[PDB]
Amino acid sequence: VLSPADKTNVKAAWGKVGAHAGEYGAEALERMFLSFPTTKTYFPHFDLSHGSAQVKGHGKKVADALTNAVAHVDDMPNALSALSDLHAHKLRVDPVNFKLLSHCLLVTLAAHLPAEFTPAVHASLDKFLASVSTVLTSKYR
Amino acid sequence: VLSPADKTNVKAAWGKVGAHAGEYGAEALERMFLSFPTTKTYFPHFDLSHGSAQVKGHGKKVADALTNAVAHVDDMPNALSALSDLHAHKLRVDPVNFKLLSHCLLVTLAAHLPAEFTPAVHASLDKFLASVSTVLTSKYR
Amino acid sequence: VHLTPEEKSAVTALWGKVNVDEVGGEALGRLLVVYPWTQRFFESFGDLSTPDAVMGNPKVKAHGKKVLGAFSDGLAHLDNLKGTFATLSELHCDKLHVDPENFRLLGNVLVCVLAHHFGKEFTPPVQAAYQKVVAGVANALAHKYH
Amino acid sequence: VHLTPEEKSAVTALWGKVNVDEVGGEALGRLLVVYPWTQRFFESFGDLSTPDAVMGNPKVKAHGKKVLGAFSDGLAHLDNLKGTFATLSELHCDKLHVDPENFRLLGNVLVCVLAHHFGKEFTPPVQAAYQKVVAGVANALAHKYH
Ligand code: HEM
Ligand code: HEM
Ligand code: HEM
Ligand code: HEM
Ligand SMILES: CC(C)(Oc1ccc(CC(=O)Nc2cccc(NC(=O)Cc3ccc(OC(C)(C)C(=O)O)cc3)c2)cc1)C(=O)O
Ligand SMILES: CC(C)(Oc1ccc(CC(=O)Nc2cccc(NC(=O)Cc3ccc(OC(C)(C)C(=O)O)cc3)c2)cc1)C(=O)O
Repeated sequence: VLSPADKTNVKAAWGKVGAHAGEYGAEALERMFLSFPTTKTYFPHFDLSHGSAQVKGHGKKVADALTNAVAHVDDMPNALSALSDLHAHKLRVDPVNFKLLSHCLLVTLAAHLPAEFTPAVHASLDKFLASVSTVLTSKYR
Repeated sequence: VLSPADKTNVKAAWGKVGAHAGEYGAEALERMFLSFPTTKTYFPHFDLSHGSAQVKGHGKKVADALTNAVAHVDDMPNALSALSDLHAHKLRVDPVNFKLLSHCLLVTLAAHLPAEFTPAVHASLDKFLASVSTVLTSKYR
Repeated sequence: VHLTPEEKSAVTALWGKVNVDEVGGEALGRLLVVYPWTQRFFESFGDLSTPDAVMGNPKVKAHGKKVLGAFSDGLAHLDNLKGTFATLSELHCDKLHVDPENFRLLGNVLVCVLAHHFGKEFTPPVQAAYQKVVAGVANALAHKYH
Repeated sequence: VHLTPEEKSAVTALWGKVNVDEVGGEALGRLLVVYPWTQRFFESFGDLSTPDAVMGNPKVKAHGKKVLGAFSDGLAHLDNLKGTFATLSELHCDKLHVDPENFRLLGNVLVCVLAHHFGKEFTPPVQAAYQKVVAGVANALAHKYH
């Protein structure tokens, strides 16, 4: 569970991301595709080249869903309900891949927020990404 | 999320385990130590030889906790709170190991329940074990 | 993979009692029932709505025997799994887009099927030997992914 | 492990700018803060209750320096990580009883620290090369487990 301290850390870090959220979402996807090549099997229909507008467009959707989740930290299951159905019944992404994207999102935040990414904020962000991942896979079976 | 059909399947399969819960618990541990040797790192203070009193005794404690979880399947977080605190604050077993013990428990039940281990019951027991593992690691951080 | 001569005989001995077509259909059907997201590659197989629909589906059965037949032939090359599955690895990555995590899930479902099928003959040491094999085959199939 | 010329150049060039003493303390401290259960191997280190206590702990800093120091030696032997870490692998298994999964966690925390420290210089291609290296070191260290 996210403590009051965790929620404050997450809203503070994401607040600093601000309008750069979409750019960071695309960077996190590029990091994941390069570091963990197996994740590319879910995007055979995408041009995965660096600078690809399809990855930049998808990065923005992922980042917007995260912004929505931060705004509804106390009510994530309902805020992310359509996304849980989508991943559980259509996309069917194996659960292990959520840990790979979460790691790459963390690396992207570390690379962009040097002053904000303290050890305490790092721990809170990691807990937040595991909760989002838990919600998105709650309807798998 | 365990559905009503899952709870019905788990109760039926476990009822059949019955008085063998302790010996099936001991067998699942032995299968884990042999198949996944890294799990032995958490038991350096145990005589892990086949049939040892410590493994049979520990196997019995694991099975009782599992029978308790089956008896209170609608309220697992509360039923297993003491065990949840024990694993998060004292034992500190990495979460990956719960998947390994769950697989070995599933193999033990398959080898002992020829009539009951249908595909639907197999899915229900796997979900049940994943739920128990989730409750036991819910207080890790 | 490194198997002691005793682990190899344990694997081979039990395998000679396996009805490959039967166990293949059983393993793939259970994979699709227990881990439903694996159904993503099989939309053309038709009705996969319930556990009974999956187990009785003739296309699931036919694919199960194809998958287990290649696994069976691989048992004769336990000392060279990577070279034996190189082409199948490339096919699964480049054309089929199968996340290698699926191979690990199938391997664990196969171990449960063997335990259900053999009961007490599927001893803890025999399971340990089969665990190394399914991990070895999963790694061999994932080696050409890029 | 097998790295392409550019990946080996990326790993080596970045490492020449790493102050092992400071980076090691950061990586170990963050491991203990972000994944608290890893504190089970360090009961004799003192105060580890708060993030500030862990990060300022002199014993956490001294140990981090030892760990990354051994890690450094491995970068000089990327072609033979298993031979390089065989003795340390046995030590961690037989005397320390450290679950190898901890090596994976430390490797990922190290990648986060490098990104935090280097910013835009830790590009996606550089991270990919480091992920291969940390997975290789983790595997080399788990190799002698039995
Ligand atoms: C932080 C976790 C994640 C979030 C918030 C997220 C969110 C989303 C969103 C917002 C969409 C777009 C739905 C729409 O069009 O309305 C989507 C699509 C998709 N996601 Fe996820 N996702 C996550 C993790 C994953 C992972 C781990 C993978 C696989 C490696 C993945 C693969 C996909 C695929 C293939 C699509 C379809 C893209 C397309 O065809 O346009 N997702 N996701
Ligand atoms: C189905 C999941 C599990 C259940 C139900 C469970 C249950 C228990 C119970 C009931 C105890 C006894 C506590 C007492 O004596 O008061 C215990 C102890 C312990 N468990 Fe867990 N456990 C599970 C998974 C794990 C895993 C995966 C490992 C590690 C591979 C593990 C390692 C330990 C250790 C080392 C102890 C202490 C044993 C001793 O020194 O006596 N547990 N567990
Ligand atoms: C021990 C594991 C596996 C082995 C040895 C194996 C083997 C094979 C073989 C021999 C083929 C035929 C290739 C050809 O037509 O040239 C095939 C096809 C295929 N496999 Fe795998 N496979 C395995 C696991 C999996 C898993 C777990 C999935 C996904 C859940 C999967 C999905 C597919 C698909 C979709 C095809 C194409 C079927 C068709 O076109 O009719 N495989 N596999
Ligand atoms: C990057 C991987 C790692 C390397 C290269 C490494 C290296 C070392 C070395 C060189 C020693 C010093 C032994 C001596 O002074 O004789 C050692 C000790 C130790 N390591 Fe590891 N290690 C690694 C990861 C880990 C992890 C992740 C844990 C647990 C979270 C761990 C726990 C320990 C402990 C408990 C000691 C003993 C400390 C003491 O003297 O009390 N190590 N390690
Ligand atoms: C297909 C693919 C990619 O399959 C994989 C991939 C990765 C792995 C292992 C992996 O790399 N793990 C990983 C990678 C990157 C980051 C992390 N981080 C963590 O998982 C952090 C963590 C750990 C335990 C946690 O447990 C608690 C109880 C605290 C929780 O979940 O909240 C939470 C978070 C883990 C295994 C198979 C493969 O074959 O290569
Ligand atoms: C220390 C150790 C053991 O480290 C690792 C690293 C990665 C792994 C990966 C692993 O082997 N996974 C594994 C092994 C055996 C059985 C299983 N089974 C499952 O995970 C079943 C499963 C899968 C997805 C699930 O997801 C949903 C969303 C359904 C859920 O959580 O409920 C739930 C259950 C998984 C294991 C050990 C090592 O180095 O050997």
